[PDB]
Amino acid sequence: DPFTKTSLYESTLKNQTDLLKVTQSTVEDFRSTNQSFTRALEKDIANLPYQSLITEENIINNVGPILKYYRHSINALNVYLGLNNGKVLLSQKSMPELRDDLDIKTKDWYQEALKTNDIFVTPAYLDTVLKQYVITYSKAIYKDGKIIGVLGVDIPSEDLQNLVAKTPGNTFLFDQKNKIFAATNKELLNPSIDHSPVLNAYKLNGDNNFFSYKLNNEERLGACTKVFAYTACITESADIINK
Ligand SMILES: N[C@@H](Cc1ccccc1)C(=O)O
Ligand SMILES: [Cl-]
Repeated sequence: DPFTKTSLYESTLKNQTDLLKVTQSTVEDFRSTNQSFTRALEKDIANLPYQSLITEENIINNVGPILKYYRHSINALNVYLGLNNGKVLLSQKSMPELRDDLDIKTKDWYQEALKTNDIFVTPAYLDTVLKQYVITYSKAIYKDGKIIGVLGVDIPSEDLQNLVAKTPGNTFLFDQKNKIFAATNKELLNPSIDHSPVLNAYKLNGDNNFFSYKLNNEERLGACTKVFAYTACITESADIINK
């Protein structure tokens, strides 16, 4: 009876929407926690006297311990401060050293931090120091309007993947390039899987709008929404309304 089918559709739409939102919140909370951490670190560095900032040896001895404590506190992969002379004070998982051989001005995390007064968040990429995929939070640190350097904080992208995977629902994230990034169902990360139907249904319907689509001649229901540069989606079988 159409009344009963409508009731099932509305119920499942509510559940799946709710679960999509949980995945959205997971991504949001991950980012905001790492931004707050980065901002705190910025503040602690900039609150040092200038004397503690204006020689490289003072950077090593005064900023180094701060990088290291902060790194430990959140279990970050790397925490670093890059200077306009090309040197970088690097605290890496494994005494922070001032490294001259790391080409920092070619890095997006460095370049882009100088172009905004906000924290800059990179897409995930392979860290060259420890060769893990990371999300980098970078921030140009200023004291009295004077640049000190660019702070960077590397968090393993696996951390976010793991958080998403734990969420209820058949939820998943695409990155910026509409490549699959995270999923509750590990099998969805099989890289040969096409996601055109979901993506095309999302493009036709827009954020948070529940849609029907087909997989192997069978009906499925889903919704997607933008979360930062990611696309979060949920999908389920349509059996709940049909059977
Ligand atoms: N994850 C950073 C690590 C790094 C810091 C400082 C200099 C060089 C590299 C990167 O790969 O760019
Ligand atoms: Cl993030």
